[PDB]
Amino acid sequence: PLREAKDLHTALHIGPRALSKACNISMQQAREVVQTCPHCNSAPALEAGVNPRGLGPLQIWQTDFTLEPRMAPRSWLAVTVDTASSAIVVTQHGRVTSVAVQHHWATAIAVLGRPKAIKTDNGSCFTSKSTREWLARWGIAHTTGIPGNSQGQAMVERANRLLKDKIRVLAEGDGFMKRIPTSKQGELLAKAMYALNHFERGENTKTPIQKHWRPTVLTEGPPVKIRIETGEWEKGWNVLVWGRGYAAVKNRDTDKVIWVPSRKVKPDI
Amino acid sequence: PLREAKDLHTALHIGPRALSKACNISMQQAREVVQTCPHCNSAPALEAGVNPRGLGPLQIWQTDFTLEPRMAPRSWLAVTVDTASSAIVVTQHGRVTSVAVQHHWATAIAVLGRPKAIKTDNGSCFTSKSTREWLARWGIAHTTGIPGNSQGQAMVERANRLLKDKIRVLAEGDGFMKRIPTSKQGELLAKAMYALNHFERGENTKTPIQKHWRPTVLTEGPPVKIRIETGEWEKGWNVLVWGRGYAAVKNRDTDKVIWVPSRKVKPDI
Amino acid sequence: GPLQIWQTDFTLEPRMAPRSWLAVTVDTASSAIVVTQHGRVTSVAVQHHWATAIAVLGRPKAIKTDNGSCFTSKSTREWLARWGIAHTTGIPGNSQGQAMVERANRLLKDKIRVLAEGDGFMKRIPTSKQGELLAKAMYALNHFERGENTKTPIQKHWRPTVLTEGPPVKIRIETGEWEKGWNVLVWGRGYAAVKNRDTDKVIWVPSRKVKPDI
Amino acid sequence: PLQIWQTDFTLEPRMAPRSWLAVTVDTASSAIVVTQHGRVTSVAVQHHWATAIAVLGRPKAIKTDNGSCFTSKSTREWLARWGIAHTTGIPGNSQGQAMVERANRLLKDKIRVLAEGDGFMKRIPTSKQGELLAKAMYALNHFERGENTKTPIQKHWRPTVLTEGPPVKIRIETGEWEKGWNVLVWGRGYAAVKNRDTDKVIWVPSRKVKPDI
Amino acid sequence: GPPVKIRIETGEWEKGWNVLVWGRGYAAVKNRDTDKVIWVPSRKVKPDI
Amino acid sequence: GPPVKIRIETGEWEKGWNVLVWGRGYAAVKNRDTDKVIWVPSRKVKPDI
Amino acid sequence: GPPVKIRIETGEWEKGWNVLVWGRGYAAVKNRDTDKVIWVPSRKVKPDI
Amino acid sequence: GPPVKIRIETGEWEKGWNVLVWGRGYAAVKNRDTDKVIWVPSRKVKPDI
DNA sequence: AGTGTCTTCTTCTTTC
DNA sequence: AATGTTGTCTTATGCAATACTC
DNA sequence: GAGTATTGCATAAGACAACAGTGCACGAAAGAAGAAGACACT
DNA sequence: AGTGTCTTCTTCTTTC
DNA sequence: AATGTTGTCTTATGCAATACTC
DNA sequence: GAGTATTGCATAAGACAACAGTGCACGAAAGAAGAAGACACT
Ligand SMILES: [Zn+2]
Ligand SMILES: [Zn+2]
Repeated sequence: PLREAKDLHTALHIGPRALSKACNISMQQAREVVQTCPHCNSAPALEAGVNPRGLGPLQIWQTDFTLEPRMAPRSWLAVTVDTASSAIVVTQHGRVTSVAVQHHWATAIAVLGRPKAIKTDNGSCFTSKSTREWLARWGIAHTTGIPGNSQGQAMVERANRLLKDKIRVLAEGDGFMKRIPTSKQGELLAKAMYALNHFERGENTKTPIQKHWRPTVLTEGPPVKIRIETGEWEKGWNVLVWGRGYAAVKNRDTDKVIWVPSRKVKPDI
Repeated sequence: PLREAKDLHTALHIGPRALSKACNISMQQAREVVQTCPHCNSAPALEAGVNPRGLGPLQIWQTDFTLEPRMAPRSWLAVTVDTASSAIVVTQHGRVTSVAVQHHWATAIAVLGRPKAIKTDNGSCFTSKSTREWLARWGIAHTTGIPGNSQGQAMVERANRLLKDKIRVLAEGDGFMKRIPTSKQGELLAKAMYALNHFERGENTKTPIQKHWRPTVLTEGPPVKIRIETGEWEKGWNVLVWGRGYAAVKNRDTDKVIWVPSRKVKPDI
Repeated sequence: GPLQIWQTDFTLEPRMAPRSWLAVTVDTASSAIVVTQHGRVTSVAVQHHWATAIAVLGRPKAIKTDNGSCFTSKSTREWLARWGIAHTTGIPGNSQGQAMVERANRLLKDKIRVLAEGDGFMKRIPTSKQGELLAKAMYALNHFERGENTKTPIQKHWRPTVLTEGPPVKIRIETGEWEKGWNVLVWGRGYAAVKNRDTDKVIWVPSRKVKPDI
Repeated sequence: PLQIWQTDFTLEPRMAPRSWLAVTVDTASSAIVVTQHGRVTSVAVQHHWATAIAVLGRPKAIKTDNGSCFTSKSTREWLARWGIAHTTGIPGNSQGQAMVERANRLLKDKIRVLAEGDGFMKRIPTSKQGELLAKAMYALNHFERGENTKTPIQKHWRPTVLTEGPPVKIRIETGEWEKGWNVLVWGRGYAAVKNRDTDKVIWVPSRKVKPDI
Repeated sequence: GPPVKIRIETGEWEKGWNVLVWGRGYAAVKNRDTDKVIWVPSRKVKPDI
Repeated sequence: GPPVKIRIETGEWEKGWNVLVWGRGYAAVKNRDTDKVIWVPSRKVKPDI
Repeated sequence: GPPVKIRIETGEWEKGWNVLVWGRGYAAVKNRDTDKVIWVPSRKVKPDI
Repeated sequence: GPPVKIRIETGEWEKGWNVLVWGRGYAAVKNRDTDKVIWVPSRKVKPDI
């Protein structure tokens, strides 16, 4: 019966099927009666998101710093990535100060073209005064991420692991278990850069040295259904790119291209 | 073009697809040829180990200690389980010492009968000769787990979490979000005791107390094949208990009983 | 079932160390006993003993209430009403109260004095072996026979048995019809071993292809 | 491209102690790369060559000079390890090698002008030289030299923009494979394709479509 | 607005405050008393009750 | 903004609700006249009208 | 004995060990030339070469 | 244990190899006269008898 | 009465 | 003011290549 | 003479793991090692 | 005599 | 000597049972 | 009247965290606020 169950729960909170048992109560009634004690239940939460990217190259550069223990005299490595055609460039330094960053942003521009956004974290070196005037002199935009958050710069964070693994396996090739001699601490990063740039990565089709010079840009996409807040999938959108876990959909009549998770997309017809 | 590829990997350690595309060699040949540097040859096996357990209702016990901050100054809790029909017994002392677990087990025995074997941690209070002679005089076999692994006692390291959650709910379901007054814990622990094992826990269709008192044991089982380390599934075995994993297999030729993961089991015929 | 009526009692002899003024409770149907220490005769230190007894035995229905000391407070009355158990509150001694607990009290006194004498300490026992001594008496009196019967209280209250055959099962899958009913066995993944009720033959019917009859 | 790479050493005092500089230029869509090394050493030569390779590509038939620290058997072995044709041509030698000296004066005037622009008449401080040298790279390699309409980087890399995928073989409901279709966005399961001439769009299961020749 | 159980740096969930403005995978949360707006990734909030 | 269509005991299809804060497991009930703090499961509910 | 590599609590893979006898989830491990024969859980051994 | 055959660099099936307790993925095998133990991947080895 | 073991009183070790 | 990610391994499945067979 | 009949391939899913300025610290119970002082045989 | 900004120093704070 | 686990959630199907549709 | 849409419930079939004695500590670069010796006024 629908009696004594309320006080049984509010005194000895237990499972729904157990409460239904010994009281001949249906599963639905048990559920609706247990979903009243705010101390119990109310589990689900949390959502997700993606990092905006750039369709064309030279738009969304990212940069960061690291520390290599076996780089004895000056570890303090700096790395930059393109986030459109995945190419990387590294630089060596001995002390993290806001002259090293300015020096580092002088070989990257020489090697690649000229970017338009250098979004990074909010470390003390970047958010200085001498750096803002230097940046404004060239004329590049600048933005930062949420303080404390680490997943914003996911691309460079992931590339760091690959860089470290490659450098380690190359170091222990001729035999060097400790800090590399300073004489040979030179023409060793060049080999790593060459290997990581002018060759295929994983199982992809083209090197990110031609994927940068001659990229591919589409002009229209097949009809596609996209999930909305409600269960309904809206149609009338056009996809632009579709990777492992992201999509770059665009409206048919307003041109408001936005990036969404790759789960909320299905083909049409 | 193979001769070049022999030295290309030694020089660079690029990858099989890249080698195939840059030397016009088949993928099978490239994969075969790239095995010379263990640095690039991770070869992970990592083995697998799982599920030690007993069968008889009153033959294996486990016990351990926990610290509860919300609890009164006597903030040390001893908890024990019987890993045939899961039943929980808990007491509160407040000072981890040798004389603590010689009254703890004395209280525990008086509601469950005399067990036949105990396997616990290799800590301090379980190693004194004062406790060793007490165990010998009472007449119970004793053993210990490996020095350092916390997974050897999973059957209680999982139960204590549920106990803590239940006690926290019962505590802050009545306007007590802090140290409980010293005039309520004795009455509250009894209600926790009653609520833990007198009704179905989860989805199994049997109360733990009745499972302990009137268990079920069968003789002989259906045919079944087990994939022993010799690649393929042998014969001459019968399954006599099988739950959410941790299958147990009895010999069919002469005699033996073993515990194996539930992966090496197929219901023959 | 052997759960019809319980009895409670408050006992002197503070020869047993401080935390004296013991509290005892015995069932009539199966003759099982539980005793606990106390600090003083207080209403609040009654529910503690009652909850301990409930957690160790079960939920009673009728309890022979001792009359006079503290079992009249509104707090205790509402506490009892919360769980909904029937208290008697009759005339103690003659037919209620001290109607069955005499032998239990005598036996527990004999046991405690014998265990005390067996290990020394002629005088008041040191206040460090209280529970470890009480548990031995508990275990002896509730597991090692009371009189001259083969009806020890644990066995006569829980009725221990051993089972070999599981619940019945129906195989209404062939063309919408089932047999008289067979026996389920080990419920491994994918299938469900089933044995015949009479011919006793094992079949690995699919798990989707069996139902719980009646 | 990457045929007749030319590299050479030149002294310069208006700098760090650093009494030497190594320059390298390709004799096709001339691009300039210069290091900032000190005293002349074969190890430094190897370092310069490695940096040039990493920044441009893998060349062949490289000629620099004869004599000096270039006949080292260690350097010979290092070169042969990668495997590159080497030429012992005379440094300068007029002929079709003189663009090194042609660009040396351009680099010198550019660097002196840009140095004197921001003060420092006599000598630049030590912690001001990396970016100063880096800016010259960009200023010389991202703009027309003095008469062309195409930058050296353009003439070297042939930039372009694409909008269509490769030809892809399509299976139709006869067992055989149809010809003359292009792939598009590789969706989940489906492999949407477009016609070459009739401009259709159609989603097709992956197993019903294969790469073309 | 509807409050959350916003997570803290070490780890916990407490009835902190509610949310003022939303958008993509980031949100602005208020404070009950001191009233300081804080940006926070969406994967850290949790609805109440 | 757009209201919802929900069950409690018999049917309360009426307006006065929102989808401005939408979740997969809940919907953050909030009335345009008095607001709410309870939230509702999203599976058992549907769009209004 | 086949050379295997082990896993100490500071996430670092040590070499120079050989196995002596295995069981059903535990193994006996001995050092190369500094024998301190001990037991080890199964999920801490990686084959080498 | 029983004789086994493995694939050496000049691929063929040959004898003189005993397999101990096996292991998924990589295995170990011993000699008869030299008593020399090696690790070999799974698909490269086949039971002799 | 040197020492010599018994008594006692320190100073390290392991495991959680 | 401002959002995870890819290189390596693993296992699942349809079609040719030598019996096959009645 | 067509089923069939397995087996060796050529490939699609499908997880897995680490990347983040750097690592240690203390408290407590029981036991063991060793060493200094003290009363008896020497 | 009282002040009192200028300059220099002396702390404290915030991110990684 | 001496070996992971289980109460909570969601998402993935079938078929009886209404609701219809020319 | 047979082929069809909708539901609803009923499974069932996977995934999913958290448990371990207690938690912090330190270095470095850049900026910011406040305060003291000091030569105006005074
Ligand atoms: Zn509740
Ligand atoms: Zn390699």
